[PDB]
Amino acid sequence: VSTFPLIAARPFTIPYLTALLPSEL
Amino acid sequence: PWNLSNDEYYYPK
Amino acid sequence: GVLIECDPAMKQFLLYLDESNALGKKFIIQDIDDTHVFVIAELVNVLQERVGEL
Amino acid sequence: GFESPRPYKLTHQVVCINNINFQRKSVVGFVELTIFPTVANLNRIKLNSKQCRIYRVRINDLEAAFIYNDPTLEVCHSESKQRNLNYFSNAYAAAVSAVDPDAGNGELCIKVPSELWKHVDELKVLKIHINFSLDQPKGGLHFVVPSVEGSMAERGAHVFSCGYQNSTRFWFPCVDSYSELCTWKLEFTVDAAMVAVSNGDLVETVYTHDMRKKTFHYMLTIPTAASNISLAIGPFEILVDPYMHEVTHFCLPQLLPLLKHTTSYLHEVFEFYEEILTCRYPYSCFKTVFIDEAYVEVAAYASMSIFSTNLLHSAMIIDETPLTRRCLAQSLAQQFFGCFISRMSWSDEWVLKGISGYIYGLWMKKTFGVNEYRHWIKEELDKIVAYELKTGGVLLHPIFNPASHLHFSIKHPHTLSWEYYSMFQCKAHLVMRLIENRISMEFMLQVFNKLLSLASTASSQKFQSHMWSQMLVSTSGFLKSISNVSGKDIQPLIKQWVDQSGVVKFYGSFAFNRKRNVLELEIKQDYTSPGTQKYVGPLKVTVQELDGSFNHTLQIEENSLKHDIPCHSKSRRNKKKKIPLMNGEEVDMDLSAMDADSPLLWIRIDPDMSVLRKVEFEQADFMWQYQLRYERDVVAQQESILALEKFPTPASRLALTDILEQEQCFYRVRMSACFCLAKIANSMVSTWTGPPAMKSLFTRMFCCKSCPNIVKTNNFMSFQSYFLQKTMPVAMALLRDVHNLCPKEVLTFILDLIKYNDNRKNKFSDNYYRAEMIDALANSVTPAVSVNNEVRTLDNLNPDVRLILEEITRFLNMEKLLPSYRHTITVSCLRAIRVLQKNGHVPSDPALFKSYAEYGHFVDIRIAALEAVVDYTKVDRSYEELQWLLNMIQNDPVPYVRHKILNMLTKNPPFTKNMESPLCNEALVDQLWKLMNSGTSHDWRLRCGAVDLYFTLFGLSRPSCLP
Repeated sequence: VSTFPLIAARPFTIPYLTALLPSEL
Repeated sequence: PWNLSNDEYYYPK
Repeated sequence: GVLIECDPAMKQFLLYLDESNALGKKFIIQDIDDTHVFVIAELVNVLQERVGEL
Repeated sequence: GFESPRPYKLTHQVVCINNINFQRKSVVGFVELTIFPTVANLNRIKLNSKQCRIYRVRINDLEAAFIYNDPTLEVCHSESKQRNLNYFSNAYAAAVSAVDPDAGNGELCIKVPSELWKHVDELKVLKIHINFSLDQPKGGLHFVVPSVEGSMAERGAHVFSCGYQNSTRFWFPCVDSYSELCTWKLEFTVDAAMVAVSNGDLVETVYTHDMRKKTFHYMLTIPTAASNISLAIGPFEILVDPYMHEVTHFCLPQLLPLLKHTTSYLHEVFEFYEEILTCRYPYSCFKTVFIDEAYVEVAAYASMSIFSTNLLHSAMIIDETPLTRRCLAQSLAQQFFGCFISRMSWSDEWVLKGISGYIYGLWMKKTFGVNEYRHWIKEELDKIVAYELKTGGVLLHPIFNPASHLHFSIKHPHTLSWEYYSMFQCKAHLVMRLIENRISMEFMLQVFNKLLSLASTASSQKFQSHMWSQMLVSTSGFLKSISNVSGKDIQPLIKQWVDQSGVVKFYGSFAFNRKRNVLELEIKQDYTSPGTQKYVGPLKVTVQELDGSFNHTLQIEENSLKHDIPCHSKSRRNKKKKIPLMNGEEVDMDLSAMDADSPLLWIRIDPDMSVLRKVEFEQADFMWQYQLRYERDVVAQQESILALEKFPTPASRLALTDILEQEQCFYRVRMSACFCLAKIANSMVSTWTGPPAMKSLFTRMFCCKSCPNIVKTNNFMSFQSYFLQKTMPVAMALLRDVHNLCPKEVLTFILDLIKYNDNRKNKFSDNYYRAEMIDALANSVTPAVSVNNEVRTLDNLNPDVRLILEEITRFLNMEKLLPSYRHTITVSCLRAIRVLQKNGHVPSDPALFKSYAEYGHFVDIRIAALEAVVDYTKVDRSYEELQWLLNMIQNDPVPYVRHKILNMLTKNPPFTKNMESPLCNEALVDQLWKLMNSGTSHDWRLRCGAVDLYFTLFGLSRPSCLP
């Protein structure tokens, strides 16, 4: 946990919305 | 997203 | 072939006979560089007659 | 001439769907068919139905008796002890042929009542009213219901018809053949906040008396088959095309700007396909639906196409624009020549697949250039020669086994392996390019226009198939139309490349006769390999001599070996004159590397790819370097790059470096020259003089003039130096020192490319360039020097790999907060963690990839994680991971993921038939036989994938590891 901590993978209910959509526009 | 084939140098006419 | 060691300025002397003689297909078969040429075996004694004018 | 295998002719079909329940995943409906018997004493009528519970059937409003049996549910009996695959392939072919509507058969057998026999003998109409219900479908209709609360439109729940070929039997009873054309009437009663998209044109949309549901009425007056009828019900955002106004685009909610940008090119695809052919688009509307958890990436039905939402990109996304563009283009090509003109048998499928692929290649030629066309044609030809030399061959147009060299039957599309289906379409469009080579392109487009014009005169009649079978093409009709427009018949070319199933292999070597000034070629064929055949036709060869480029035609009969062609002068070495090229131009060549006695600079056997061939020519290395530099053909530059890997001389390094520095070279040649230069640099270690390869060239092309180690800020507006910039460190990381370890000068260079990356200034995204940077970091990993199997812990980590691991940890964690376009950096970081685990750096633990392979993740992350788990269970011989993968094949919600797991477990198998493994039980043989027999009975693509997996693991005979 001290060296190289990874944020755990959480599942989305709708994954295309967080994948395909642009965030800076 | 475009042509990107340099066609005027390979096939000039 | 037949290895023939000659002079760079004399190599073209045998090339002119290649484009002039109509006996075979081609006289010189492989031109290595400027002091080494190859040849079908038959014209060394004939070339000795041309020494009087060379 | 088309004669039906069915004893009845179907005229009209009404499909009404009520009560689409999304919570219970259930539809109710009826189907009313209007058949005319062609033979008297019809008695039984045999229709196709899978997964539908048939409630009642009434023929002419009289109650009739039906019997249902599906032999393809359990192909072989449970209590048969057979375990060989040839038995299952014959039983599966017989079971699919017993439900085949292309024979007279079918799964639902309805008995005509007795009082209608006087109505059926003198051939009068019969109206069959079946009403059915899908209780919880495992195939056909796919219900994507998310687990957010709210109304079904507020959470984004939708249905779509999935499957390939004849898979419309999976959601309503029909005659599910491509030859039974009828007109259609489609009603769908959906929720008031949802829209139902289907085939035809929407005549009206009426409300229900409570105004909580509405009924969409579609009508299809162009007679299509049942297999071309589709459905998409959901809360779609509607967008009318602002250029063409009969084209509506439907997307999932919150994805309207991506839909606007993505589907803005499609009018140019319409204009192309309507000006090379001279028919307009045959249907009255066009509808593009973008959905989630799609079966295939692009499906094309009558007047409708169903794409996945993963094709939707924004304006700042490059490296995805051409792929989505060509998916739209091939969907439209299949709209013209798979849905309007249909198939007469299962043979003559090569005609439709070839015309679709060929006109899509013509679109690619006009859109992306002739050079991209040649590169695509060469990659398809290499694909097919690799597949046909690997296993047997692809047989277009078989005659009914005709192909017994391969473990499945080619009589039906649903018994084909998926790789065979892909190579079938690929070979069909290459054979159509060959027919264009023999009979010119304008005559070819006239053939296609004649087929379309016969179909469109046929499409407006009302006669029930007196004339509706002119919309069905066959092989004999296609060859007859070719012979009508051209006067030449192609029967030798058809006999060689269609009916015969093989590719040819050419081994060439030359010798220059200086005496007679001739070029003696020596071309011999390998015709005794399993995939090969013997070529006896003519063969073009192009020789570039000092006087120019000359073409010669060689007649390669069976007993032929030496072909003497004449050579020209060498008077362009006497004077310095420019040497004229294949095109009209001429260039200055450095003739110091050329032989003094030979005028010829390079030779190319079959330059135009006019046969399905694999050439192995033996030139000299300077001829390959001249062909790389001065050729005006991209396939010859690619094959010279491919042949320069065997000659690691510094002149070849100079040739590839001059190709890399050269703009006005095609960019995919320079991207290949990067990897070729990396391989050559690895082979001439302890001879290499200066810096590592391509580093000085990278700092010359893409870095600042004042700072060599600081990269320029990202401006990706050129699209050719963007691709070259993102491919050059990936090849540069394959450099190795004398100690077989990647140098710390290239790894430091890649890490400085990662640190100094600034993307706040270009109008394009950085996700693919950063993902390629992670791929370059993964390429540098050499296997670690474990001592006495020391446990890989954090303290005994490599000092090189700690920097790489810190960078991929930073990238993956930053992706968890600021995600990329399609989680490209997640896929690249999972791939790099698997690279570090494959060597002895990170502990070999599949728990991270098992957490990324859960259901709620994006599908690219899922398939990357499942690829890592398949690689782990191959290397670590894990039993429980193989049981995890087989369980995920059996019950996963997305069927594309199940097909991909079977595909990856076939490509990277846990064991082959030759290996002794601990995972060769009778338990695994029984599990995979149960997965072929039952279990995969609902998809037709999982069952062929299970057959492929059983063939890869246990072979065609009896599993050996068994009592």
